Order: sequence, then C-alpha cells, then structure tokens
Amino acid sequence: MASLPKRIIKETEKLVSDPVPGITAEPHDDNLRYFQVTIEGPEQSPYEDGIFELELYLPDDYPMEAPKVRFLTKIYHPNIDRLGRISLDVLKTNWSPALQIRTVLLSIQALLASPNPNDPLANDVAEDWIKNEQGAKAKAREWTKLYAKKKP
Amino acid sequence: KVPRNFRLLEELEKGEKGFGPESCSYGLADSDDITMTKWNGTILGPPHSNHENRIYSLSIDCGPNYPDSPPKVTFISKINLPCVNPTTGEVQTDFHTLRDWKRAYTMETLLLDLRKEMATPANKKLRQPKEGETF
Amino acid sequence: MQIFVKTLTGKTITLEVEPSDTIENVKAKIQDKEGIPPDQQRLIFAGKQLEDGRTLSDYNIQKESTLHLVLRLRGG
Repeated sequence: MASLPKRIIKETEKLVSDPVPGITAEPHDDNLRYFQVTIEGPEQSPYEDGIFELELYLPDDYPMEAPKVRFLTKIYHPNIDRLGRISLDVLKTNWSPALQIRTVLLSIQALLASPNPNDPLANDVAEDWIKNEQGAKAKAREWTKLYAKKKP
Repeated sequence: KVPRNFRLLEELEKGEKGFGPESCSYGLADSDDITMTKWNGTILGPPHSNHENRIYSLSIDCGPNYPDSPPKVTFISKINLPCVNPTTGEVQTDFHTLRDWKRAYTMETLLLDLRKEMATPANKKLRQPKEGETF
Repeated sequence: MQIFVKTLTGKTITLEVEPSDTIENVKAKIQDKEGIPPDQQRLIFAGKQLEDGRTLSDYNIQKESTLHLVLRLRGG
C-alpha cells in the first residue's frame, strides 16, 4: 500500500466530512495522492450555470511543496490556459505549509469569481478581456454551456 | 506514483520554456487534446553530416500508461536511419531507449538518444531525402 | 564536501562538491538535481555574483557555505 502522512489522511477525510461549500474532492482508489475535483462556478460570475472538473495531486514533499492542480473542463479565463493550467499565487511563491488543499480549492473558486487579465496565463484570452470585457464575459458564459456540466 | 497527466504537464513546461538543449524540441501536437496524448518533436541534424543543417519533425504518442510504458515515436519528415521503418517511419521498439525504457526516461532523453544514432556512430551518411520529403 | 543552494523560490538543495570545482561545474550539478539549465543560472555567494571561469576555492567557498540561486522571475 505504501503509507500516507497523517496530514494527507486527515485532510482527505475532512474534505468529505467538512466539505467546502460548492466543492468536492476525493482520491483515486489506486492513488490516494490523486484527487478528482469539482468546483461550482461562482454565483453571479460568467461561470454560474456550470460545474467544472479539476484534478489535483499531492507531491511527496507536500506540504512543504504546494499541491498540483489544473482544470479538466475547457474554460475561458485570463488566468487558465488551454490545458487547464492555473496561475495563482498560492500555488507558487505564496505557498506555505500552513495552507492546505481546502484553502487552495477555495482560492481557485475565488479566482473564477474575480479574473485578472493584467497578470494572465492565456494572453489571447487576456487581451479580449481588456479590449472587450463584456464580450469576453459572454464567450466565457457560452463556453461554460458548451463544455461544463450544467448545474442541476 | 506521479499521475500520467502531471508527469506530462511537467515535461510540457520544460518543452515550452525551452529548458533543454537547443538540439531538440517537443510539445503538444495541438492544444485541444486535454489528455495530452499527441506530441510533436524536432531534432536538427548533427553538425558536419548529411544531417547537418536540417530539422527532423517527429510524432510522439504518449499512451495512457506513459511514462510507465515508453511512448510511440514516428518520423514525420522523410529520413533514413536504421531503427526507423523505411516506409512508415516508426522507431522500432527494440531501440535501446524504447526497450529498456524506464519511468525516469523522458521525451527529452528519447530525442537526444535518438539524435546520437544520427551523426551515426561511424560516418553512415546513408543519403538523405532532406527537403520537404515527408514520410 | 557539501554546500547548500537556496533560492528566492523555496527549495534548498544540498550538493556534493569539490574545492576545485569551477562555477560552471557547479551549475551543471544544479541542473541534474533540479532540472534547471545552466545558461539561466545566476549564482551568488556572500555578496558576490559568481563567474564561470573560477573555482569554488577561488571564492573561498568551503563546506556548508550557502549559495543563492537567482532565477529570472516568471509570471502567474
């Protein structure tokens, strides 16, 4: 089996037991460091009518090293690229062992709520987001309907 | 125990930020396959040879069991090496990097090890189509 | 002997080196360990930015000295 740090196990369990509102995370049976994640597109945002899928993996040196996350659902966002990759401070310079999975996912949800074209990951998207903001909001709302699972 | 997807994302970074020798390049064949199964590669001909001065475009298939299982390579650009099928372009599974393959191997090590067989450990300049001749 | 490499990021690796090892020679070791290619490596020791043609001993870098790895800052 190859044991799991008391940290992970406690976090895994509490994610189900004390789940983050609008978010789910559970491990792959064959890899308990690998998580299936869904995040509800914030209410009032351009992604409100959808549920987005992400995957996450805890590296060995976690929590010293931040966990790995990326979107599986195709999404229109200045800070998320064509492969689901995310550019968020907590996942990088601002990672800290005080932080945890739930904080990160919370943060990714927060990122959907308030975009930031000024420090983009997908410049083509970012440009549309600066040049024509409301129109981008529309492309995002459309893409949500096209690629995200509809919120029941 | 690093999931296939993240191993691939790891190599994608190095490939897109060029963190590797200038003799090789690799990346996604297209930005639509979220599974990152199809990859394209390049190897510029070794200096002083028929290879000298030419870009070899290859196809790398990273299957669902990558990197536990080696990937499938195939020369797109017409070329003439031994380990590669004279008609299809596939690099035979017997090639030392393919067989022997270990999780620790990468598309980077693969292309390099493949570029070594070039300049042919000898002079074997065979004779190349070069040009826009493609398999 | 061993020496440490810190970086603005977070990592703090330890290297097996020799007093005679040149700076270039050190950048290589940092590559094998972290994957970073030398041409993008900037090394500093005790106020001094290191130069490729010199040895660690030239810089008076002895065991347990801590080198600082300067990497060009990426976006988010």
